[PDB]
Parts: sequence; C-alpha cells; structure tokens
Amino acid sequence: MTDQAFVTLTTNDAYAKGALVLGSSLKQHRTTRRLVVLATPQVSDSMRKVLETVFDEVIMVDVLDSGDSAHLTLMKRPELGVTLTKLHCWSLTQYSKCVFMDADTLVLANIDDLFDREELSAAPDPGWPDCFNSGVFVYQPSVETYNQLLHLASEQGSFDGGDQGILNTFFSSWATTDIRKHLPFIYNLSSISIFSYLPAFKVFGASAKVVHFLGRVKPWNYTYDPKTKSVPNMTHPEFLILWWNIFTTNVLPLL
Amino acid sequence: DQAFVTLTTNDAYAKGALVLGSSLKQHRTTRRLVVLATPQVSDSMRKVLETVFDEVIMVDVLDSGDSAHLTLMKRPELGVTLTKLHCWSLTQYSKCVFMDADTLVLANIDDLFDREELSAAPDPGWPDCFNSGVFVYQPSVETYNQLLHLASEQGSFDGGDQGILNTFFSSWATTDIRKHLPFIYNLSSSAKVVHFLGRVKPWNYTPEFLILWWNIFTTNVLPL
Ligand SMILES: O=c1ccn([C@@H]2O[C@H](COP(=O)(O)OP(=O)(O)O)[C@@H](O)[C@H]2O)c(=O)[nH]1
Ligand SMILES: O=c1ccn([C@@H]2O[C@H](COP(=O)(O)OP(=O)(O)O)[C@@H](O)[C@H]2O)c(=O)[nH]1
Ligand SMILES: [Mn+2]
Ligand SMILES: [Mn+2]
Repeated sequence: MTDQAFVTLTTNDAYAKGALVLGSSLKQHRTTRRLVVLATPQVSDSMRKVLETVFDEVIMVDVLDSGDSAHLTLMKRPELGVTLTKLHCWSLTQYSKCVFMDADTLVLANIDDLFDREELSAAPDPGWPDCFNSGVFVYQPSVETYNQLLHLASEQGSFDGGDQGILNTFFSSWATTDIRKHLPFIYNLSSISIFSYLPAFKVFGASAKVVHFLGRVKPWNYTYDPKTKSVPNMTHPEFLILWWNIFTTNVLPLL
Repeated sequence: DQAFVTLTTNDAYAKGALVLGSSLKQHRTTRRLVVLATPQVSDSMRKVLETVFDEVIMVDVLDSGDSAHLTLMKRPELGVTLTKLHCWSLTQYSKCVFMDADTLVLANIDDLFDREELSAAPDPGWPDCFNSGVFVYQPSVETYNQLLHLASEQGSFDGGDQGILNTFFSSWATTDIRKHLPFIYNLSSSAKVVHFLGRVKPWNYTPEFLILWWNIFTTNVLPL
C-alpha cells in the first residue's frame, strides 16, 4: 500500500524503543500498509538510523523551530510540545487514511481491517468510557483539519498536557453517533497496566489484537532476564514478555 | 405501566435501596418504585420498604417452588444473581429500569424509558461490556427462562450477574448505539446517577458523592 500508513510518534530515545517494538510487531503480522514514525530532533542520530530500518518513513517534526507550522500555536500553548507534535499526523496528505498508534502499543494480530473505518474511529477510554482513548484511532489526513485542531488547542489547552480532551471535543459526536466508529476494545486494550482481575484476563492474551501499556510505567522501565523470560502485570505477564521477546529478538541487536 | 426496579437481600443493602428510593422521588419520578426482597430482610425492614416503594415483591430462590431453585443447586454461588434475574418476571410492567441498591439518583432520569432492551452504560475497565448496575429491560417470562438456562449451563465470573447478561445480550457493544446509555447514567468510578462499585459501600462508612448519600440517609431514612 502507498495511500495508507500506520503513524506512530516518539520524542526521545525512550519512547523510540516502544516505536521500534510496535513497528516490528506490525511487520510480524504482515501489514500491507506503510509504517511512519514522527520523530523529533531530541531523538539521537543513532536511534533515528535504527528507526529508518524498521519504518518506511521517518518524518522529522520540530515544533520548537520558528518555521514549523505549529510553532505559533506553541508560543501561546507551551504545555503542548508533545501534543502539537502528534497533531502533525493530520498533515501527512501523501496518505488518504491513517491509523495513529501510541508508541506504548503492541500489535498481537493483523489489524489491516481498521482501514475499513472512517474518521474518526477509536476505542473507549477504560476510565471514562464515554470518551475515546487517543492511543489508537483511524483518521483522514487533512491540512484543514490540522489547522482547526491547532486552533482548538489554543483556546482549550490541556489539563495534563495531552490530546485526549482536544480530539474528543473536536470529534464530539463519537459517543452518541455511529456504533461503527466505536472500535472494539481489543484494538486498544489499555487496561493491562491498571487492573489485575478483569474477567477477560482469564484467557491467555485476553483475545486482544492491540494492547496499550497506558500509565506512568512503560515496558522499557522494567528489568528483563532473557534466560528466564520474566521481569498488576504480574497476574497477566504475557504482554510484558511479548514486548521484551520482540525487543530482544528484533530491536536490541540493532543497537 | 413502567417502574424502577431495585433489589435487596439483607438489611444492609435495603438502606441503600431506601436512599435510592428517596432520590428517585426527590427528583420527581412519574413511575412506580419496585424493590425485590428476600425472606432474609427483617420484617421491620420490609415494613419500612413498603412505605417508600409502591411494590415490595418477595423472591426466595431457596423455595423449591421457585423456578431458579434447581439452578441454585448446580450453581450455589448465584444466590444474589438468580434473585436479581427475577426482575424479568415482573410482567405487570411493560418496561423497567433496574437499578443497583448501591446507586444514587442526582437528577431526573425518567428519559431512560425512551430506550429498548437492552440499554446500559459501558463498564469501566472493560468498556465493551456494559455495567449491569443500571439497565433498561422488557420484563418477559421467555427471557427469564432463557437467562436461567444460560446461568445453569455456564455460571458467571466470580458469581456475579454481569457476565451472564453480557453473554446473553452479546450484541450490545457493536449493534445499536442508542442502547449505549451515557456514562453519567451510571458513573461508577455533571452526573445523573452515581454508582458505588467496590467492596466498601456507603453504609460501611462511619468525596462529595458519599456526603450526599449520608445526607439523604440520615434525613429521609434514619428516622424509620
Ligand atoms: O515523552 C513523551 C511522551 C509521549 N510521547 C508520545 O506520545 C504518546 C503519549 O502516550 P503515553 O503512553 O505517553 O501516555 P498514556 O498512553 O499513558 O496516557 C506516546 O505513546 C508517544 O508516542 C513521546 O514521544 N514522548
Ligand atoms: O449481599 C448482597 C449483594 C448484592 N445485593 C443486590 O445486588 C446488587 C449487586 O451489586 P453490588 O453493589 O452488591 O455489587 P457491585 O455492583 O459493587 O459489583 C446490589 O446493588 C443489591 O441490589 C444484595 O441485595 N445483597
Ligand atoms: Mn500510550
Ligand atoms: Mn452496585
């Protein structure tokens, strides 16, 4: 494919490890779409060279630069450095449809059927299920929509510096219109690091297509032992082991 | 015609049913208030329940004449669940909104009776399943015997009732978005209905949502 792509984001070498694992798992399950990562100059030169081997396009985004299209918005909203960088995913008009994926996500099965949905399709947030989690969503790249989100980010800002409030406000019809824009939760399982005794966790892998390590603790923060294959994730350790198995096999030798 | 149906199996949850009954009446509900009671609640508590509610309907799954007693022998962990499922047997009403006894109504929710079966709010943690604390349903003996056979053939996760209802109404997450109640109708974590999920219930105490419960309790319930 050339008009559709998976888009991820990393602003440093830490989240770059998650993007490399996410990109690797997308290649493991054989996606016909392209793999794009939005990187910033804070990513080291050697880490960027590793991203070029796993991803088809490494697109540099520096909102701190005066010439960047979101810099004027950043001067008025300095707390949105990462958020405004992510919003650049709507400016990739060389694709007609994209799925954004957080760098702390992991693909367990082919999800190319996500391109059957329309903008904007996303999974419910596990805490407040009336809102959608912005870690995985189907969108349509548009210069116009990009400018409206920059405008909405200026007036609204963000309590935690994230983009969940801005996207939910702009796409305010998600909660009550078209059930087809409700992605199944298995396309964005963001409860693996929050809850331990969820009923769906009685199944190995929880029948998930995509798992999302939402929270303040990320997989690259754990200490791994490849000899034993071990490290609320203590009760369902398959997702931590899967992340580290792919990292040590696919990503670590490239470092 | 239409009624709000709650459930209590002991004198503890009846205190929450009385608080739920006051909140519905305080916010001017034009419907009947029904409560499913078991022989395990004291006669003093049933008499108090008979003043607040318009119908106190007795359910006893230990009675052999009850249709769910045989299923209880196979699944002794579904005592409360099988009693809760008796809400579908109240065929005298055409449409009912079942509410947990640990819920509290902060605004009129009579517009809930605009939905069909089965309409519920998504469940925190796993939002592709609905929370079984608040849901609109149509009473029917056909659906009752259907849920009875499903509970007998499968059971439920940790003896709850959400697993059975989500397995039966398996098309809730992907079919009709009008059957997805807004999360404010079952906030279990402004709001219209708050739900005190967890092991510790409001009556187990001695932040603003809990102070509203104890205000409604000591004012409209405790003098009885
Ligand atoms: O310092 C940061 C924080 C976030 N991100 C990117 O923005 C996303 C924000 O999601 P995160 O997992 O950090 O937040 P959570 O999902 O826990 O809310 C990450 O996945 C990355 O793609 C980044 O590159 N650098
Ligand atoms: O010992 C019990 C347990 C439950 N219930 C009823 O069954 C519902 C089950 O919900 P509960 O709040 O007990 O559990 P949770 O909703 O916290 O999962 C309660 O609201 C009551 O109406 C009851 O009467 N007695
Ligand atoms: Mn994330
Ligand atoms: Mn409850």
